[PDB]
Amino acid sequence: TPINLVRDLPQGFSALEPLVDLPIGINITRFQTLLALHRSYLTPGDSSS
Amino acid sequence: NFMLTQPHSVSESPGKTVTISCTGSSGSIASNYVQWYQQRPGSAPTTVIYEDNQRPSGVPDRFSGSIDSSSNSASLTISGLKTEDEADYYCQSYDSSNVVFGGGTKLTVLGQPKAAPSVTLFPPSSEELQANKATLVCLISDFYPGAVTVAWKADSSPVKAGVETTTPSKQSNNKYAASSYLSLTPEQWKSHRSYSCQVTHEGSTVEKTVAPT
Amino acid sequence: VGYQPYRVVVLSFELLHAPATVCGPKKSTNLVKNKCVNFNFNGLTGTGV
Ligand SMILES: *[C@@H]1O[C@H](CO)[C@@H](O)[C@H](O)[C@H]1NC(C)=O
Repeated sequence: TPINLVRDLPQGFSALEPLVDLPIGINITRFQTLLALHRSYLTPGDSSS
Repeated sequence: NFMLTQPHSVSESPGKTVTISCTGSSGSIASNYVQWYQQRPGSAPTTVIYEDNQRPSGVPDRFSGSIDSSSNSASLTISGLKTEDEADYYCQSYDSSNVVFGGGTKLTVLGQPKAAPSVTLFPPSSEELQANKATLVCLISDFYPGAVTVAWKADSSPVKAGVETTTPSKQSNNKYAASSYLSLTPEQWKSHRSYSCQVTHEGSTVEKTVAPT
Repeated sequence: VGYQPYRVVVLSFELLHAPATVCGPKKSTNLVKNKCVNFNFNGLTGTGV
């Protein structure tokens, strides 16, 4: 959904349609998301600080 | 219509035990005497066991035979194999008025050094030319492995018509040797300026050339 | 022939309390309309036009 905002999400309505249904049939109890960082010429290039 | 069924190929490491079977088709295996002959290659067969349990005087004790009449099969058991046992074993059932020999069982247990393909060439002789024939003989010898490809050349064009080559063979030098023959007409031999034989062996190519002189 | 390297594989099937995931398809005949017929579109035994 396109929007022009940075904070305090609008009160408009938008439903969610499926993309894929996976019949796996296993346990699940924890989850964690992945993020990507950039290594430009400003940073030394080490993932420490 | 009684035929004896024997496995074609049996291999076993020396010092172990192996069972050689012989199955009868129609008649029961216990009806008639089953005999095994141990024949060396290029030699006359020799009896190794008879009467299904009786050993000839001279053979060792390992050659033991057994009869399983329920399965219509004759079993020959060998224990402690070694080098000279590499022979052909035929189970024999004369039955009555007709020897039915078995198919046969061989043995397979396991230093050839690498070498350079020495190549020699000869042109057709004048006596052959007077007898309206011409043959170029290419010889490959003292090499290993025995997998060489020959390709006759007429100056620059390859020649395949009339090309006859021999499979590599064993010699006393522990290497291999082969041959190649190119049958030609007398006018074709003198038509081209030169004839050459190219031999490919392990990537390296050794080429000799001859000319009509 | 009795001592050569043979490539042997086993294909096994599983039966659990899960819907079918990998299974064969079904053929397709013609289609009729505007007459009282019975149809089975995976969720109902409906009779009608
Ligand atoms: C799934 O998780 C539940 C609790 O989280 C546990 O009791 C159950 O044994 C688990 N089953 C399997 C198949 O892992």
